[PDB]
Amino acid sequence: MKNFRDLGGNKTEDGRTVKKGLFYRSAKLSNLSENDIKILKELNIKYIFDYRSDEEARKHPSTIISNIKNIRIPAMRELGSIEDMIDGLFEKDGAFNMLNNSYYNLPINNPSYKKLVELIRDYSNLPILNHCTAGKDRTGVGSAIILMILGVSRENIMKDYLKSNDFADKEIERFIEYKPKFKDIPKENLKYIFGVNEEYMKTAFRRIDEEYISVEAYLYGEFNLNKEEIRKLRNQYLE
Repeated sequence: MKNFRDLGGNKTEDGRTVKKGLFYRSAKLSNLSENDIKILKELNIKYIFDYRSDEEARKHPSTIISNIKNIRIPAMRELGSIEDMIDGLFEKDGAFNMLNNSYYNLPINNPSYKKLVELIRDYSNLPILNHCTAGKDRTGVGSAIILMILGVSRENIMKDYLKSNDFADKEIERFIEYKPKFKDIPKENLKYIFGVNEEYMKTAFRRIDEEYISVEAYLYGEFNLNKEEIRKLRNQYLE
């Protein structure tokens, strides 16, 4: 179980803290050990929410856990090598620009995030775990939206988002073992592929700010979360 964390402990702008044990995020949950399963059961997780595409899920199906229900809704539309991403990385159509463009599309009219928000609107559905492949991009924006609902600042959303780079560092070392010819590529260049960067999340924020005058307007327009409903959720989920 990789890139795994509880969103609890994050501070909100009104001074409270997110309760522990309600909202988790991770990378994919294929080939879980019996002990990984014990962990998730001990956390009393009720739903695992999966952002991956049909083909991603077919190639890496999630391990079955008794008493935990899996919900998968692709957060991106579905119609090369990591090596292909590396050499064109910063070109006009390269991987940095393409990943940036994906973040531009993620926050608006997203059927996956709409279902995620519907789930977390009712305390009886919690705890939940949300994940994608690496737990950094689709999971990054989905977890950011949960934190927006809870009232966490953009600065602290960014801090949680960038925590994915610890896993990225491990994944970079694993990749260089697979392809030693890239052993001298700057590691922070490989981090644009295997990890995350402030510009990606800033692009998601930029899309929100172009469409809506405030985060509150965004949550109301996209998820029908009016102010009193946000107040109620914060009173339930913050301490």
